[PDB]
Amino acid sequence: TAAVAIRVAKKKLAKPPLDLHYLGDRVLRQPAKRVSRIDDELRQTIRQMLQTMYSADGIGLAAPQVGINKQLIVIDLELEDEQAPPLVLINPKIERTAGDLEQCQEGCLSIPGVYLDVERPEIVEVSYKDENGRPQRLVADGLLARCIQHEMDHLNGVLFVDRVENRLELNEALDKKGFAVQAVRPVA
Ligand SMILES: [Zn+2]
Repeated sequence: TAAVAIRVAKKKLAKPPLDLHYLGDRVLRQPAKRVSRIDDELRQTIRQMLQTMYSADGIGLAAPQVGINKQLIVIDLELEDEQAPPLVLINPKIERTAGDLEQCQEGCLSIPGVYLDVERPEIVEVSYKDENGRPQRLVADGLLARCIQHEMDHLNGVLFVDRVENRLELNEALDKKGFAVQAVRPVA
C-alpha cells in the first residue's frame, strides 16, 4: 500500500537532492537494471529526480544520469497546463516508432552547454508501469516523442551525441565545454 505522494513543486531549489553525471562518466554507458519494486522508497527517489530535474532546468531525467542504476525516467515538458502531472516511466519498452525522420536540436542535463541536431522518428509508442505500478501505454509525437526516445536511450547507455551526424559541429561543441569526442559511441 503506497504512502508517499508525488506532489513536487516545479521550482528550482537552493540545494537539489541528487547530483548529475556528465559525458565521459561510465555511469552514463551502463544499461539500466530493471526495477523490481515500485514502492514508497522508489517514489521518494522519483520525487528527488523531479526536484533535481526542475533545479537543472530540464524536461526529462533518466536515473543513470544521477548515478541510479534503474530503468526509471521522469519527464515534465508541458508548457500550457503549468501544473499537469509529470510522466513517470518505470521499466519502459518502445513498442514501435512511426512517422518520418525529423531533425531537431537537442540538449541534455548530462552534457551541459552542448546543443546539436539529432534525427529521430517523429512518433513513438511506449509501454511502461507508472509511479503506482499500474501498466500503461502511450503514443507520442513532437517534443514528447523526442524526449521519450532521448530518455530511453539513457537506459541503454546511449547519449544524444552518439546520433549527431555533423562532425564539425560535434567536435566544436564538445571541445568548448571540456568534453571529449572520444567519449562519443557509435549507434548500434
Ligand atoms: Zn539526456
